[PDB]
Amino acid sequence: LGQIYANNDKLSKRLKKVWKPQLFEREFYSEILDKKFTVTVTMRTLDLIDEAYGLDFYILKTPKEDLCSKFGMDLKRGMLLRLAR
Amino acid sequence: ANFVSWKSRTKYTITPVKMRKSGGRDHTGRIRVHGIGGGHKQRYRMIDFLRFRPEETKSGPFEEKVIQVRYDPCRSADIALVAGGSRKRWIIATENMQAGDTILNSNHIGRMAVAAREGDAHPLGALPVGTLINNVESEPGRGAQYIRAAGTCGVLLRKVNGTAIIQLPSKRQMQVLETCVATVGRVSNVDHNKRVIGKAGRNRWLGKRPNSGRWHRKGGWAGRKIRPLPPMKSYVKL
Amino acid sequence: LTYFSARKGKRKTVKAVIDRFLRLHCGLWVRRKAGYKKKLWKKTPARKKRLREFVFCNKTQSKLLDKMTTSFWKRRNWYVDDPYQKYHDRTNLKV
Amino acid sequence: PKFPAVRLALQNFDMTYSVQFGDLWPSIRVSLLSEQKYGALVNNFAAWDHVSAKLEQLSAKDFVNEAISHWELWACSPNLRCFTFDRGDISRFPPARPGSLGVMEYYLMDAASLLPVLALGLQPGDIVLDLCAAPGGKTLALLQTGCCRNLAANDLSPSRIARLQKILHSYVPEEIRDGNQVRVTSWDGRKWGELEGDTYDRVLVDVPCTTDRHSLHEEENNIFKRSRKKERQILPVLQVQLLAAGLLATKPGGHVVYSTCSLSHLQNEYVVQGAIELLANQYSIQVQVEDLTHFRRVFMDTFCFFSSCQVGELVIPNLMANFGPMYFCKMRRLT
RNA sequence: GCUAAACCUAGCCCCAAACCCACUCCACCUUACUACCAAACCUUAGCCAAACCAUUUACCCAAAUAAAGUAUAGGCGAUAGAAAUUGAAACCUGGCGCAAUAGAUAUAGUACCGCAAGGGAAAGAUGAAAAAACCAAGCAUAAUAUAGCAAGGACUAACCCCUAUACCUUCUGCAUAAUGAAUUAACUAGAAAUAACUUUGCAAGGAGAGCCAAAGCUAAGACCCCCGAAACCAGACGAGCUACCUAAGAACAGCUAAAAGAGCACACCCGUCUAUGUAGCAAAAUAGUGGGAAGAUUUAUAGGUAGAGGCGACAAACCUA
RNA sequence: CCUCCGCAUAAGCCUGCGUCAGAUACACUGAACUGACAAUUAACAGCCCAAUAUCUACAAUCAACCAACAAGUCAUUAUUACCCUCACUGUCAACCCAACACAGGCAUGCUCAUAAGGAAAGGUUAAAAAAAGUAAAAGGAACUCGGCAAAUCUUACCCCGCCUGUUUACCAAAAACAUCACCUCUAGCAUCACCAGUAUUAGAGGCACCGCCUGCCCAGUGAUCACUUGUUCCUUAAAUAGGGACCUGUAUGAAUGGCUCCACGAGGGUUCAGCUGUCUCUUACUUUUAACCAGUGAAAUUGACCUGCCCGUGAAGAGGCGGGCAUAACACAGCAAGACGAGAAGACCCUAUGGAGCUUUAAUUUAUUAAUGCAAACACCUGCAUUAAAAAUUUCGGUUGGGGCGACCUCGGAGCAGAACCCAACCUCCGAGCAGUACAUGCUAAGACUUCACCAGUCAAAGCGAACACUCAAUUGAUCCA
Ligand SMILES: C[S@@+](CC[C@H](N)C(=O)[O-])C[C@H]1O[C@@H](n2cnc3c(N)ncnc32)[C@H](O)[C@@H]1O
Ligand SMILES: [Mg+2]
Ligand SMILES: [Mg+2]
Ligand SMILES: [Mg+2]
Ligand SMILES: [Mg+2]
Ligand SMILES: [Mg+2]
Ligand SMILES: [Mg+2]
Ligand SMILES: [Mg+2]
Ligand SMILES: [Mg+2]
Ligand SMILES: [Mg+2]
Ligand SMILES: [Mg+2]
Ligand SMILES: [Mg+2]
Ligand SMILES: [Mg+2]
Ligand SMILES: [Mg+2]
Ligand SMILES: [Mg+2]
Ligand SMILES: [Mg+2]
Ligand SMILES: [Mg+2]
Ligand SMILES: [Mg+2]
Ligand SMILES: [Mg+2]
Ligand SMILES: [Mg+2]
Ligand SMILES: [Mg+2]
Ligand SMILES: [Mg+2]
Ligand SMILES: [Mg+2]
Ligand SMILES: [Mg+2]
Ligand SMILES: [Mg+2]
Ligand SMILES: [Mg+2]
Ligand SMILES: [Mg+2]
Ligand SMILES: [Mg+2]
Ligand SMILES: [Mg+2]
Ligand SMILES: [Mg+2]
Ligand SMILES: [Mg+2]
Ligand SMILES: [Mg+2]
Ligand SMILES: [Mg+2]
Ligand SMILES: [Mg+2]
Ligand SMILES: [Mg+2]
Ligand SMILES: [Mg+2]
Ligand SMILES: [Mg+2]
Ligand SMILES: [Mg+2]
Ligand SMILES: [Mg+2]
Ligand SMILES: [Mg+2]
Ligand SMILES: [Mg+2]
Ligand SMILES: [Mg+2]
Ligand SMILES: [Mg+2]
Ligand SMILES: [Mg+2]
Ligand SMILES: [Mg+2]
Ligand SMILES: [Mg+2]
Ligand SMILES: [Mg+2]
Ligand SMILES: [Mg+2]
Ligand SMILES: [Mg+2]
Ligand SMILES: [Mg+2]
Ligand SMILES: [Mg+2]
Repeated sequence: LGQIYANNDKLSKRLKKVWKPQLFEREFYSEILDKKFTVTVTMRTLDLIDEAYGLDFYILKTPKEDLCSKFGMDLKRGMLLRLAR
Repeated sequence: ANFVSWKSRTKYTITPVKMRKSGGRDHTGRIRVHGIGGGHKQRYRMIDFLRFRPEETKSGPFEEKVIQVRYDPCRSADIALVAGGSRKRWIIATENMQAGDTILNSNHIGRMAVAAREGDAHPLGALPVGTLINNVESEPGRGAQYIRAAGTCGVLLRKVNGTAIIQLPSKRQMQVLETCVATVGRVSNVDHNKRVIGKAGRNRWLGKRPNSGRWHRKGGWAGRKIRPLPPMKSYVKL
Repeated sequence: LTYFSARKGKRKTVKAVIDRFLRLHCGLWVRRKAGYKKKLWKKTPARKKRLREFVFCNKTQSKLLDKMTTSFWKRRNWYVDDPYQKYHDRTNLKV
Repeated sequence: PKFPAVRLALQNFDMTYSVQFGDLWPSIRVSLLSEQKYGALVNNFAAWDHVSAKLEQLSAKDFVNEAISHWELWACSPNLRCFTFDRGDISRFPPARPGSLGVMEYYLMDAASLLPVLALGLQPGDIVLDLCAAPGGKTLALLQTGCCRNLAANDLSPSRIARLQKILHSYVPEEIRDGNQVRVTSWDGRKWGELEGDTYDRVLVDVPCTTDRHSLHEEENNIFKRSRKKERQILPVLQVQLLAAGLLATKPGGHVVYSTCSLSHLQNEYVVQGAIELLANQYSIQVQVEDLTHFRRVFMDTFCFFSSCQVGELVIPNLMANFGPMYFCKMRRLT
């Protein structure tokens, strides 16, 4: 949520502007939990998953401030408990 | 707001159902449609627009007897109570439909085109080309939506390959599958258009509120002026 | 100008004055002639020379500029190679 | 502008010229609104021979040269060369340049404008007057002949006479424009009679007109402006005064030409008739109008003429030969 | 001599310090204070300044100071504005604060006003014990006697005589014009800098780090008002009046009529014209006369539509005078 | 003597004229004021109901004829489950909404004039003016803007609007709006409006019943048909002008304009006859008011006043100033000539770099919506761009009666300061927004002038370098920014 100048010039009108991410429903498999989940993701998180080498690695490695998902934290707790027990 | 639609009935019945007037308002409570409010109280009679509806534990063509042909407040056309087996239902009456008349509903498409009697409902495939039809469905087993106003008749123009071109009363052609069912003939209450309201009071009874007193300049806009043409406007006579 | 800042509660300098004028420590202000870069093709060499000058300001102008600048701009500066170094002090001035 | 001045000109012309010209008016109307055909008058002080060859390459023909040939099947002003394209050709001359000598090769101007100059039968060593010289064109053509011993250029507006100075400098060398050789004045032309009488062999009078061609196109300082409506009304009166003033300055036996740019018989025929009447009564001087039937006949090839004028000759614009309107009347002072 | 006047202390203000509140029982989200049944996160805008306005126009964010109103930013205008770096001493129970028109609005968020959100007062004074003098205005004591801004010069003597065009403020200037004042008491309106000047201290140095300095530096003294719009924006509160609608209701005598958004005409609804009334009975009424009075009628109850909006048989109508 | 009110219910209010005892907007030492005490008793009314399926075409109108249209206000069954009873709450009044014990507002039943409920006159007198009535000789609209009011109860028209209806609550009830009928535009469709609808429909609009007139840019002649023409291609460098195809499944045109006409109207105008105090021309009586007596007791207003007349002065205008004149002092009742009489609310003109509503072809936008294209993604969503709709923010310079059409705003010259400089607004005239010649139209520097400020603008000795700081009255534009 921000402002913009009309034609990229400060002398023009200032307008409210909202940039929204592109959303996709995708299916992911957790081998730690042995379950498939349908989740709303962006391309960023798909790239993050790819570089982490899997969803499980992505969830476990990524701290809370980067994940920015309650479900992500719940997944993390699930996986940590599986590994602990 | 606190608006709840009166259309709550889940089970079909021939009993007139108490209906609530909207006044042209929404669920929100604001007006969406002007010139609606407060006519004579009305009761809704549920209409089975699916003419080929075989009874429970029954299939194939069935026949019905017309019990009565009756005025309906909710629509321009007359309605008919029709009985078959142990079921009574309301349907849209044709131009020439009387009490004691027997009407047939079939799903049978004939290789040889069957003779089209006024009361009967047939698939468009069965019906000959050029027959006046009514109560048509866009999709097979959807239900009648298209020719159901008083004295309205569609024409089956042509039948190609499992498809049929019909002429809607607005002279617009429509593509329909041959399996779709239509009722033969013209709808009841011909010369409904010929009726004379006579006084302002009658429209008020029909639930039509008077038009706004505000004067509007024109229904259509003014043509937008292109860049070189402006000098050609506003010429003053001398 | 801002007599008292909201943040510090201090007098503020008008930055327009700094962009256009030089203060000599003796109290004089130096300026360029207006329109010295403008339409030189239509101007006489004498006029062009008059325009390409660094000129002093009125008493009234100096007083205005003093008020529009803080004390920082009025301090003695010992710049390493200052072209206006000699002009900072007045000599043989009687009243 | 809330109401264009050019629209008033159209309204004014339609009501008066339609009845004046009849079926001819449509043809004139379309020609007036269309683009003006131009003639190139070669500067004699420049390389006349080289320019003539150059313009001949552009498939332009010297009409006046052809006119001189058919003249002898008085004499016209010599040393005048104007190239114009053939009938039905829309070709434009390239913009003029300075020459080797430092004077411009040719002047682009209305060919019909030369006819008053040609009508005036200029002879060597003639003292000549132009009451309304500015902005130029005609007065330039006077100098081109080289028959002018003393030329006087006059115009009420010093703004327009300044433009003449620029034209004179560009085209005519300083040698030719010596002391009293070419005299330029910014004084009133009406009071010219009392200034000097019986001075000039030949006088060219080009009164202010409605400027039919110019009024239809150019909005700025239009005569048909409501602010200038009073000027239009007093214009027929003013025209007579100037023509009379020119006649006073003329020596007896001398010839004047009255040139007007308008189609209006009010500003063409009645002015000439009025001037004669005024001069015959007030000053008791007789003027004889010289017939230009021979003159019109010679120039039929290039210019179409309106053959209904009692006095003078009116050149009407045609879409074939889009030359601006020119009414020239030649007359001699008997006494 | 009446009305009155007078009073000192309830309490409050700013600090400092210290991190606050929270069940007798019973009742209380339904119409709160009623024993007992099938769903929150979401850029503030605008006034204002720029002498218009349209980009822009300080507003806490982790504790002094100094760097510094510097670098920077900005219709490079109005104005906005850092950081690196430096560096911070710790004793609560005090007051050159107010004393009933002050100090809290407060004796109290009460009375009262408003449908609601909301607005919001006033005032008390004995003495150790109540089981003990005079003074504002207004008047009265005590009405008045030719003549005149109300007085002054006077005079034996109040008046008589002579002299004298109320006060404030405004308009280019003028008052006598216009503005403001019934009168009394209380309350009610000039806030700060640079630079200069004056008086000290020290002096090529001054200053209790920073800053200035070609007699300057340090310190002190000494200059910058009050009341008033129509507006604009944000968040609430309003359809118990009224506009329209929804749900389920009610009312309409009598007479003529082939029988009706018919006629006469009650009740009922409205408000044509006149008169009365005009601080009224009434912030729109009364009396007469009128228009309609089975209907596009009138009306009770409950519900709905909300201001960048609603609603409208468009009158810019109505949306709590 | 009045009753256009009453009694009850609903709604609202909440102890608000019961008893006892006290002090004390006419008053009773009594009040509805203060304190204490007492009271409205359920049958009326409120407060209801086990579940799951399932049933319910046929108004009402004395419901019978007859006639409809706007199509309507009340119905169950099958199976399971089920045994305890009369609880709780409203019940008063002279009452509510209007700041009041307010000529107002206020639903229903019964009474349609009362069986119920009330009192217009504090006492007097009989002035004026004012208000409401009654009666009036002779005349009968002569009154007046107008038959307004009153009396009498009336005809024939004209204009406007078809009509009933609606509108500015609180100055406009109308010719305005709506309205049947007609016409135009838009839409081929389901589960929250339109609509449980479907082109004889629905929405957005125009006009205003009916009735009568008003209707072609469909390709031209010639004898449905040939042929140039219109439209598209190709040849042609490309054209001119030639080669080929089509115009033959149909078209109607006006949200166009006029014209009478029946009924109707608190519409605007005219008129017949009567009629009446409207008037000639006013009078008499009654009531209210009034004035006086007794009680209670406001408001606007007020610089102070010991508050006269005539003439003059103050650009008009004086109670108060000047010159004359007048003049014991005090009530009460009339009056409206003056006190630019008093209170708001106006209307007119002007001003503000003060607002707001409306409109657009004002400027700045497209944040929003809709569509499109390109990316992403494998139709939706997201990002970017474009196009429209819908709005949003902001403004509307100065001179010229005021308004329309015009003119003007900067610089130079003249009338124009007779003679240093400056200075004649407004007006009456003229002109300027260049141009030409150099190409040292290079550099630098004493001293000066100056359009009354500033900013700008002007002249110039000497010197360096060259050579042997141009003409012209104006001929012009700061900062920022690029
Ligand atoms: C139509 S122009 C002449 C055309 C010109 N000779 C040409 O050919 O281009 C007339 C001129 O006469 C001038 N003029 C008008 N009145 C005048 C008078 N009284 N005395 C002199 N010249 C006058 C006008 O100002 C104008 O420039
Ligand atoms: Mg319906
Ligand atoms: Mg309308
Ligand atoms: Mg501002
Ligand atoms: Mg207090
Ligand atoms: Mg207080
Ligand atoms: Mg006293
Ligand atoms: Mg005296
Ligand atoms: Mg006053
Ligand atoms: Mg409501
Ligand atoms: Mg309501
Ligand atoms: Mg209803
Ligand atoms: Mg009746
Ligand atoms: Mg009726
Ligand atoms: Mg009636
Ligand atoms: Mg209404
Ligand atoms: Mg209107
Ligand atoms: Mg209006
Ligand atoms: Mg209000
Ligand atoms: Mg009591
Ligand atoms: Mg009971
Ligand atoms: Mg009684
Ligand atoms: Mg009484
Ligand atoms: Mg009395
Ligand atoms: Mg009387
Ligand atoms: Mg009488
Ligand atoms: Mg009369
Ligand atoms: Mg009469
Ligand atoms: Mg009279
Ligand atoms: Mg009357
Ligand atoms: Mg009488
Ligand atoms: Mg009507
Ligand atoms: Mg009616
Ligand atoms: Mg009516
Ligand atoms: Mg009304
Ligand atoms: Mg009104
Ligand atoms: Mg009215
Ligand atoms: Mg109308
Ligand atoms: Mg009426
Ligand atoms: Mg009295
Ligand atoms: Mg009394
Ligand atoms: Mg008072
Ligand atoms: Mg007087
Ligand atoms: Mg006097
Ligand atoms: Mg009196
Ligand atoms: Mg006075
Ligand atoms: Mg403004
Ligand atoms: Mg503003
Ligand atoms: Mg000066
Ligand atoms: Mg001046
Ligand atoms: Mg020299």
